[PDB]
Amino acid sequence: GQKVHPNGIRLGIVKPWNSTWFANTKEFADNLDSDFKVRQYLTKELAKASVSRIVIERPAKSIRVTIHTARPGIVIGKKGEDVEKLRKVVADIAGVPAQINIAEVRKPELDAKLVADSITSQLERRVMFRRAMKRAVQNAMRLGAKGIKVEVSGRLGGAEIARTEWYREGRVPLHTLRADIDYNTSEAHTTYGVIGVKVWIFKGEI
RNA sequence: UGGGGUAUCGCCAAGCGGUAAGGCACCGGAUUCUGAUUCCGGCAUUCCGAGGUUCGAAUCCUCGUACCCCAGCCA
RNA sequence: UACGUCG
RNA sequence: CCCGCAGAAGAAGCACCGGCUAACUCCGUGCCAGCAGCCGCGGUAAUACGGAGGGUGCAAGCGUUAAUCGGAAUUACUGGGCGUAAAGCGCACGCAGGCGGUUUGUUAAGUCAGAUGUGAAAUCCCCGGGCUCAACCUGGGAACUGCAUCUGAUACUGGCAAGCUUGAGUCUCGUAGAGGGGGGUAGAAUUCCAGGUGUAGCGGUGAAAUGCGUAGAGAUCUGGAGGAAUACCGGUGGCGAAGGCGGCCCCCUGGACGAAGACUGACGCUCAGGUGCGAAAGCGUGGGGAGCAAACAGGAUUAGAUACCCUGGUAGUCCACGCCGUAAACGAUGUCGACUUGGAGGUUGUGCCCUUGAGGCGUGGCUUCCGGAGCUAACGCGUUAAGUCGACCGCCUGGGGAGUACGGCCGCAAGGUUAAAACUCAAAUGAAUUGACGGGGGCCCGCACAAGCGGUGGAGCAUGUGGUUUAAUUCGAUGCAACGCGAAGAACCUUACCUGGUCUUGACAUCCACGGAAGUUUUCAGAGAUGAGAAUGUGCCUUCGGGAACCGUGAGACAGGUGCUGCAUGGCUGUCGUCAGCUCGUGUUGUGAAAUGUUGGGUUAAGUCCCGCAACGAGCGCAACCCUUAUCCUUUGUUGCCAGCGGUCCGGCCGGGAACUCAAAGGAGACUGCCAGUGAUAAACUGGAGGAAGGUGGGGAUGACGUCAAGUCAUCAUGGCCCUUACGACCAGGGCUACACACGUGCUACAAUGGCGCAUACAAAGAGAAGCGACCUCGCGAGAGCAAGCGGACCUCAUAAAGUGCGUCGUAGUCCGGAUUGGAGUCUGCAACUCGACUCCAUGAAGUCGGAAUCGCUAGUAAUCGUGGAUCAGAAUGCCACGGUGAAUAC
Repeated sequence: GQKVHPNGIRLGIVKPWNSTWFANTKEFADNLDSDFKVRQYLTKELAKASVSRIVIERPAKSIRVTIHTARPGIVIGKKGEDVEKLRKVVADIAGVPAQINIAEVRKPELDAKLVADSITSQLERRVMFRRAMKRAVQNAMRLGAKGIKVEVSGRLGGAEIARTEWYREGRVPLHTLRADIDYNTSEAHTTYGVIGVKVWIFKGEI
């Protein structure tokens, strides 16, 4: 087990943080756990909506949750009853007056959360993994994407030993720190157990 | 049955009446991935059992035990 | 295990 | 056989389903039961076992077994092989056998053509015919591949007769040669013997010892004897059928090759049995015996050493005659002949040309190296074939058993030769590829070794582990990469363990139905929760049947599990290793596994970079981008700073100043950029200047493809299995702290480079509200009381300590060392007995520099000195950080 998380080593360099509140030591743990609850809830209740990121920020006793998603229409719905329902329950969880926004992730096959969730969904619909991976690399390289690597792992095809079998195309410069590597990871709970899907997407060199 | 010999650390084997020496083993450490080899340290038998002489017995004397050797013949 | 492919 | 009757009515199994081989899942079993033709399945999710569902193949059959042929070109006549897979006799001579150049004539035996007789019938085959069809029966033909006789043909083969020269042989003349046998001789050297000189070692080895030596060795000189071998020439040189043959000379003798010419005229090639020759060792008889040397003996080495090494040493090696009859007797390649591109040599002839020299042009014989086509599994062979053919011989038929046993023949014997079987395995083998490995080779690196400094192993204690104990001593981690590791902190809690007491839809969920707002202070029993009471209950809506929140009660569906499996998993981690590597696309090469690229010449920290190159490019990695540190500039200047000012309670203390330290943001800076030299004028290297810094400046982060079925199911998630009045839950007490022992990692020591007392100087980095907690008072002290200030460059923790200056101690188990133990306390916490931390008084072990062994470090490093933080109510000698002083050494 030996590679650094390629989001974490780029946190001040190119990648931003998904939480951008300041807090002293008295409420740092409380704000942090409140963020675990709103991302847990808001991740479970938008499983069909293809959600990429949820960014929390707290401007002066009020949360401001931004849902980067690929299907904004299914998040908002017929006149946005679903949004006001979500800020009602996020205001229930965080205990502050909640705002909520939706940012449309166009080009959803270049986002690693959406790619890993895609391949994970296909693996738990019992399709063969080489199609899922290989299709994901092809259609991601089709639109921009100066590199992509996907990597499934663990008891693939229902075996009794676990393999990995990664694929990559293009250039994925993972030790370069100015590389805009969009990396994310999902787990596929199949009837044989968990299958881990990692995906790195190299977008640009700065 | 008689004569001679032996009995001393777990094993083989030195001990001169005032102290128990050697090797193998065993115990601890080290070398080594681990074991053997190796290296460094240790321990250890109040001496077959009983009685006696002596200031003092593994040592000397007597008896018993256990095991060896030699003889047990001429008719 | 284990390699059998589409609008 | 035909017609009528009644009604789908009387009528489907067997094998197989992992691959071969058509046809798949579930359940049971868990290296068992069992299956199987071969490969092989079965040790918990088995398409292979047993059952079921489903399917597949055949069908009044279907499977198994036995037997034959096929596949099997694995006995090869069609139709195989033999350098290395099994297989070329050790080499020749040669009989019987097989084969035989060229021309003409005759024959016509083989060969061919036709005819005749026969080749029984049935059967097979073809065209028809009859049973409703088919099987079956049957008509006619074809066929029976043969044999015999007669008639012809005469190209090939054979017979016969005659020839001919291109095959084979004879003669003439020379050439080279370690060809053979017999005889003689010569020179160096070794050993021995006799003698001279001379004196303390010689010999031997990795080191030694045995051995020889003051009875005079070894060294050295002279004389002698004897035996064997023949330096230099000496050469992938020569000769020989092969084995083999090495001074020089003589005698007897075999073959080869060349030049011109003559002669014979197919006299040739191969060869089973047969015969001969046949290294070395060995055997017999008789000699010889210097060296060397099986056996043997001694010395060593070693765990042992019947060995390698040393010192001796007999058979043997040498000669004569006889035997044996074999070798990796090997070009692992039978003999003879023919044809098929080349190059460089060697050796031995011969012809021609100015031989104008150690030349030029040819033509033979033998031989070496490399290569073309071709062949070959590949490796390689390649006009001396393993190419393209012909003749004859020998041999092979999976590995082992076994070239063995029995029998025969041979042999003095040792043994040789010929040559099986039972049984057993599903491989054995060849060549080549990728890797790994090597006590193989070349180049290169790292505190790897070396050069040093300080440790560990010895002592006491701390902490972890193994073991032992226990009611339990919870579980996990175990070479490196487990062992102050998970645990950044076990009194209760944590806690998972043990002993008891208890609960069962539950401590934690969601959904019901009923009742009641919840909540708040009380008392009794017991270890807590269960029970008994008093107030408060309406927090807002409901054609009232209820809903918001919370608590009891009842059934459940469930909840719960730190239970098992890290060898079913994810995620996260260690490690080789921050080692420089790991690959891919397209192209090409190879039958192919694969190769190339990626290797080679340099260079680099680096598959770094240049150059070359059947490669051209690309990716992950290296480098850079990131953080920090080292210098300067700009901005802002509080709480931070004080150079110049003013006075000053002399303290940045105040007014004030924004220069400086500093703070933090933004820039500059270092890139082999410049110079000289060396280098493929290339990469680069070495040196120099400037500069705070010089060549990835220092440090960190960053850890490629993969390896260890490495670690974790106990952080979490998770497949399957398992418990679900219990393996779940609550509680109190205990344990995780036990202690004959052993190991790991640390701390403190053994002191004078120090101990103690007094004074005194210089830090950095941090933390802080249920917190850090000044000042002041009390206490010897740990601390206590009152209590400012500070959520913080402002206040507090908080005095840095080693250092320095004085005094003392004086080499003592001591004024070292502090363990251990008694007493007295402080704090935290419901609670310090098991089982805290600290203080005071007293006690004052072991220990005087640590055996074998072992570890860390290359410069602000090691060493040494303190300070802070996380976890935490309290508990660090650990961990993570911070600064002070500050080395040695690298050939």
